Amino acid sequence: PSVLEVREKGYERLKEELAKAQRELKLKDEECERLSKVRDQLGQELEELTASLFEEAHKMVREANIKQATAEKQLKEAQGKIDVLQAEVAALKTLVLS
Amino acid sequence: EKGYERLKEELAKAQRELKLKDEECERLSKVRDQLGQELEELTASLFEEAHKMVREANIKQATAEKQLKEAQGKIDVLQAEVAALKTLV
Amino acid sequence: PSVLEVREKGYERLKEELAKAQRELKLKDEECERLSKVRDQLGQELEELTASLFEEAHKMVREANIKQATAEKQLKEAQGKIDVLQAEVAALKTLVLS
Amino acid sequence: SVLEVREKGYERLKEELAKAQRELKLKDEECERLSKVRDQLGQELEELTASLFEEAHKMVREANIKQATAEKQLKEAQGKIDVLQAEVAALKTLVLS
Repeated sequence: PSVLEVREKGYERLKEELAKAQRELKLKDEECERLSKVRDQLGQELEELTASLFEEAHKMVREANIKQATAEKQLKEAQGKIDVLQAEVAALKTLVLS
Repeated sequence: EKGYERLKEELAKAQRELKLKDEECERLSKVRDQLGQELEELTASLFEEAHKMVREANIKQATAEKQLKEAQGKIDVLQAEVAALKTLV
Repeated sequence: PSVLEVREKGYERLKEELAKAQRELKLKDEECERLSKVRDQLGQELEELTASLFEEAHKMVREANIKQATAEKQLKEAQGKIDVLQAEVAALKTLVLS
Repeated sequence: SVLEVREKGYERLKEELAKAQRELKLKDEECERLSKVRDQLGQELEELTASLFEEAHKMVREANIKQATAEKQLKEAQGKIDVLQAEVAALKTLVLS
């Protein structure tokens, strides 16, 4: 009797709730897709920035090595000049002290 | 250097948000599945009820038709007796 | 080569493995979407078939009720005719008795 | 045989739907597995990246230190050259006096 009417009402009601859940799930899925694409773009940008930072570090190391090598070569020349000047200094001091 | 840490934190935040909404989507999917199963069981019950209604309606129809046939046979007998009695008169 | 060209090899190796996992995951996701659409189409078709079966059931019930009602009305007519014929049988029996 | 016909078609389509459901569930589990693998690889790449940054900073600092040392020793050598040249000028001024 009335239980059958509650059964048909429950059938159409449950069908409508199922459709509503489908709509909500589809909408939130699309939102998840948007956020996933945003996440991928941010990841790629961070990837490029990371590579750029690594290259920049290597470049700075190379430049420091170049300046170091220049300073060391100029140091060798300066040491030879120091040896010459010290020999001439010893000669002059020995000449004065007589 | 500032851009690296900022962008990194933004990426981590986007990861957290995406994970949250994904888990919510999974919850809604499970709810949807439960509703579908409930509709399946209710549908089966409704089919059993429908078969019951068809069988009962067919039974009642057969009963009414049978009683009509019996009444028609009785009419035939009574008409034969009426014809015989009128032939007697 | 140094740290740059060694950690570049390892870094790019792990990076490529991650890219491979991402591509495979995307492919399987797309297949899940296709199969999900197939499932939805089959479900909707099952809904239509179910509705058709219910409508057919109600139609058969209605037709059976119609035939039953016709048989009952004709039964009432038959009962009245039986009453008339029985009255005529008793009356003619009384006439022949006299 | 009405019920057998409608039951046959209904159960046929229902069984096809069940098959689609099983396939979808299997592929979903596969997607979850692949997602976990992807996450593990991503975390490993994060840790490796941090290590690479620490090592890179180490290399930059050490290279700058070595450059500063060589330049400082060069400055000391230049100062010593200036001192020795002043001593040569003074001594030659004494000899020429």
